[PDB]
Amino acid sequence: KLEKNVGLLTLFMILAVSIGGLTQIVPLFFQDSVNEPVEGMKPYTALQLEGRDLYIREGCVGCHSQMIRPFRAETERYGHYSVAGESVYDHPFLWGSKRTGPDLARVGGRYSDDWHRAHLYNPRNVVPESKMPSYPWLVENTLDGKDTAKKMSALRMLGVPYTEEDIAGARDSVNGKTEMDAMVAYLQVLGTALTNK
Amino acid sequence: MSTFWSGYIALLTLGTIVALFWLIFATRKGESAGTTDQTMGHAFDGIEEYDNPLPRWWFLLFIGTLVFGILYLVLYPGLGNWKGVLPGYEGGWTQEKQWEREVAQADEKYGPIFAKYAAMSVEEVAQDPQAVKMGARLFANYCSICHGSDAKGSLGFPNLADQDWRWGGDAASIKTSILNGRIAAMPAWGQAIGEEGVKNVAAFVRKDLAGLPLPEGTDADLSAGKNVYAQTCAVCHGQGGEGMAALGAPKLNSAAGWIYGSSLGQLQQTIRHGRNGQMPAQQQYLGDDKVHLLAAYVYSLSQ
Amino acid sequence: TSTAYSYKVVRQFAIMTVVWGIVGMGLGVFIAAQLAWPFLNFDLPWTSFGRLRPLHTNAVIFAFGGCALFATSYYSVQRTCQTTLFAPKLAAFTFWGWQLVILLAAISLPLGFTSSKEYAELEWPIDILITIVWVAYAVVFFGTLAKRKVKHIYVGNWFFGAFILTVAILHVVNNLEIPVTAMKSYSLYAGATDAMVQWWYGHNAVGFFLTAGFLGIMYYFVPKQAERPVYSYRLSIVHFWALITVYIWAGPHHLHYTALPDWAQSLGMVMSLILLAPSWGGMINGMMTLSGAWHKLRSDPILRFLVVSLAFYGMSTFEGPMMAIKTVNALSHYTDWTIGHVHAGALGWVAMVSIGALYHLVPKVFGREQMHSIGLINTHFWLATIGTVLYIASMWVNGIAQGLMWRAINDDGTLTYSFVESLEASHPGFVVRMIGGAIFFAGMLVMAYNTWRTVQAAKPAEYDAA
Ligand code: HEC
Ligand code: HEC
Ligand code: HEC
Ligand code: HEM
Ligand code: HEM
Ligand SMILES: [Ca+2]
Ligand SMILES: [Ca+2]
Ligand SMILES: [Cu+2]
Repeated sequence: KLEKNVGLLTLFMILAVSIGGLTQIVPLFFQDSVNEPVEGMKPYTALQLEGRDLYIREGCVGCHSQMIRPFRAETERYGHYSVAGESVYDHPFLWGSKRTGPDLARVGGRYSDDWHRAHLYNPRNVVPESKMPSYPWLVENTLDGKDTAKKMSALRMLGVPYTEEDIAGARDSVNGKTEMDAMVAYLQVLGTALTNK
Repeated sequence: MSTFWSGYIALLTLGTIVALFWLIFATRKGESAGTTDQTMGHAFDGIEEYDNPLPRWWFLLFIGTLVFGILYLVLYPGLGNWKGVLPGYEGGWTQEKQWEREVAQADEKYGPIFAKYAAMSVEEVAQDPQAVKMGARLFANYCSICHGSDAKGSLGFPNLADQDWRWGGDAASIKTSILNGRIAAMPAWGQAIGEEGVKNVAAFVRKDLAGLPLPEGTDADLSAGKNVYAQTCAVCHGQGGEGMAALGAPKLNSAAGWIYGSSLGQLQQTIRHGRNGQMPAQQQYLGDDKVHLLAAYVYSLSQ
Repeated sequence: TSTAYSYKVVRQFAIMTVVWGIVGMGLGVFIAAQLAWPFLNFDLPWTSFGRLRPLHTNAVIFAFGGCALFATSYYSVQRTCQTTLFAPKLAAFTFWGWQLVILLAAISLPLGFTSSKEYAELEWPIDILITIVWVAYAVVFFGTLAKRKVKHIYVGNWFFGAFILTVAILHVVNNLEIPVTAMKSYSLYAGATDAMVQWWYGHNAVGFFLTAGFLGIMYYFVPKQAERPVYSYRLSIVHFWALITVYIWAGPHHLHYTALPDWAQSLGMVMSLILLAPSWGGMINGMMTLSGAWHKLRSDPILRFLVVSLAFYGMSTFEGPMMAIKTVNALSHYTDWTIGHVHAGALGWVAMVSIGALYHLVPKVFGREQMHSIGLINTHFWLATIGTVLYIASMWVNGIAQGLMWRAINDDGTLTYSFVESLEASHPGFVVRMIGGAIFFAGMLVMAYNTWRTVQAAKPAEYDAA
């Protein structure tokens, strides 16, 4: 009856509840298609990586997906449907769950740096009916590159093939650059890996 | 997927399904036909509970979902490496294969249309109302965010609706702009020309070339401006300010087509620090077909 | 001696449930307004939408929902098995422990320290703290069970029990991360694998924290308020085990038509659909319990909450399975529809059930025979319902509009609408939702006022022994 048995209930619960986790997550660790990077794809550069972490801190994900679904209309609107290999070095993944603003999986080189700067500084200013927050502080802030070294080391440890060359002087790739510089660098790499392999 | 993980999944999946069927039938044992009543032994605070049966419909709904689960897992990928048995899809269904088909079918439908316009010259497409409607629709999707939804631009971004073209406004020029992109390079004259130098050409360009009036008491040396302009500016912008479409040097004898403002101060900034307009190339994002239509659309705008 | 229930902790968590409810839902209203009128972002990093959002999220789930669960389980478990909470001090820790967690969330998230992982956004030092508080809570709860009086353990505690263990596993697994600095870590996983770990966690967060945990609430409060027996014991068994096992599999319904492999996606849909059954076994058991006593609904607004609570629960555990069908998700995903589903479940089920539960327990725990004003429980009820319905309605309109507009192709194959056109279409919806939430929020203020008025009542509270 297991309802007078406190540990027996506990055990069968921890058992019952585990099956789906073991059957869905575990085999993906070992699946090739979701761990292979796309053809020529490199890890994010010091600056890109620093900007990706800026994208993360600002909550951009909360309005922007990075995951193009394999429908014709999504394809037409954004480009090639996203591929498992593209996000293989994304700790943590930034596929969306909402599109308050458009998908950014392939903002690629679709817009100029200059546009990106204007638009982040005040989206309403270039896209009058935008609901995006203004991000002017990105311009007033300067990366010092203190932690870039650590971040790459951490990520290499997690599988991302950063070179010793990469870690050495990841600091001076970044030092003095503005947060906005980094955000733009990041945005300009999104989805480029697939379309130039 | 290796064949181990393939089975690993199928077994645990079907094992859970078998488990659930067992659960559902096991507890449905000495079932009391209908709503019955009576209680059971032992209470909790006050809460007690009826030994009532599982509702007939709810039972069936449970079996419905489980049966369908099998039906679907047979038809579709899910049970490990088990490519689907779904008819119509060769080698089994994947989200990729479904997309391949979807686009492929679109090409059989919308192909002839694109083909039809691709055979015509840009200007021929432009006088075809249908094509322009399509150009307009393409434009709204891929261009409106920079060049405005009205195509009339904003600061930094050319108005494509007017009669002023920086890179030329013949079809071929317009197509090239869109197809290959365009980067302009107005170099910076600040250091080269001096701050007073900047102030003077700016005033010269504003008053004498563009025919705009100068703000009150701004003592600029227009003669200097004139000379500075002839010495340096004229090479790209033509002396007289007729512009040079080869370089994307815009005409300066009219503020009409200027994308960086026309105030003395703004001119000063353009002149002092340069400009580098970029029109991103669409050859890669949109392909020759879409681009052709877009060129026709933009061409149409000005007539 | 000590044979008098430990009501101290329950009292704290109850009050704090109402407080976080207000703070959380306020934030909700606020960011809702930002989506309508972006000037409310205020060009400040700490008050912009991207950073505030996960604050609403964490405030509302872990702070509001969290405290509700603590207040509810600590009250429910003690009585449902008739002994004082095991280690009353360790339970006190789990109060301040939890409060410290929420306070850290409040400071850390607008400051920009987020893992980005949905519903797991807090950085590693806080995840350590959470685990510690949770382990402590697990010991307090399971300990109270382990020293009960009755041979049988009430089915309400099966749900609580499950929720506790499974949230613990979930939390630890999905927050494995290399720390880089004090407040920055990288996820152990990446890409598709990270996505799966995330939504295994993500769904089972609401699966167990917001469903299982709250069904525990439902199982105590519906019968206790209604004063009827629980229609079908057997249903409790099936509905419990089936739910507890099938729900874990529902991860992939988040990642439909994404880079997650096809097989996983399907496994998610198939089990999401199976899940409809066990889910409804919840609402069947809750509602059929009220059969005969339906006349109490015009009489007792506390019961109204609980019942209407199940109505929305039922609806959203139907809507969910539907949206977990690939073809449906094909429209639903990324749109405001998801947000609607969320708030139907969130306002309609989680909020309503816990409201009701608090309204029941708050007087009891404050040595008081009932709430200050029953009329204000009713007026709360209407605000809360009108509010929920508006929100749902506006999100369906918006979500269909978006889904439709995004994929709308013309007769010549070109895309019919710009993304900005879809954005614009959504503005009316954004405003109705803001009002819908506002109205809901107003009801929470009515609750606060009510609760406070009843808390003045007596001061040597503590009326509950055998
Ligand atoms: C923002 C990244 C833009 C995108 C998106 C589009 N255009 Fe553009 N375009 C942009 C700029 C800043 C400029 C000026 C560049 C310069 O010389 O400084 C342009 C220019 C054009 C032109 C040339 C106009 C002329 O005067 O000759 C054309 C014909 C043009 N752009 C067309 C066009 C189309 C069809 C687009 C959508 C596919 C499009 N542009 C997008 C900026 C941006
Ligand atoms: C919620 C409101 C947000 C926040 C949190 C972010 N963005 Fe966006 N964004 C939003 C909307 C409604 C739009 C469409 C209108 C417009 O273009 O301004 C956008 C747009 C973008 C774009 C352009 C995408 C495109 O047209 O291809 C980019 C590149 C973009 N946003 C970036 C971005 C960044 C880096 C953010 C964090 C600072 C960010 N957004 C947040 C709505 C919202
Ligand atoms: C060679 C290349 C030159 C030189 C020697 C000058 N100009 Fe400039 N200019 C050039 C280009 C290709 C452009 C377009 C820039 C862009 O679209 O990004 C410009 C632009 C200007 C403008 C702005 C027109 C507008 O507002 O849209 C002005 C005011 C201008 N140029 C003036 C100017 C002056 C005063 C010069 C001599 C000091 C001068 N240019 C030289 C290309 C070139
Ligand atoms: C009471 C008034 C509320 C309002 C006005 C409100 C508003 C919002 C808004 C505006 C968003 C962001 C929507 C978007 O990006 O489109 C959101 C997200 C969310 N809210 Fe609320 N909320 C309220 C209450 C609640 C409550 C009580 C809960 C309890 C669980 C809750 C749970 C959530 C969740 C889980 C999300 C994230 C949705 C997602 O990631 O898809 N909300 N809310
Ligand atoms: C039968 C049980 C349920 C199923 C199968 C289900 C299914 C789903 C589906 C298909 C989505 C959309 C995923 C996407 O398109 O991004 C979703 C989103 C969501 N649902 Fe449920 N739902 C169920 C019950 C509930 C309930 C009762 C709640 C209330 C707490 C809830 C809370 C949420 C939240 C918070 C999200 C959004 C997470 C995100 O940000 O992506 N779900 N659900
Ligand atoms: Ca979401
Ligand atoms: Ca976390
Ligand atoms: Cu889910």
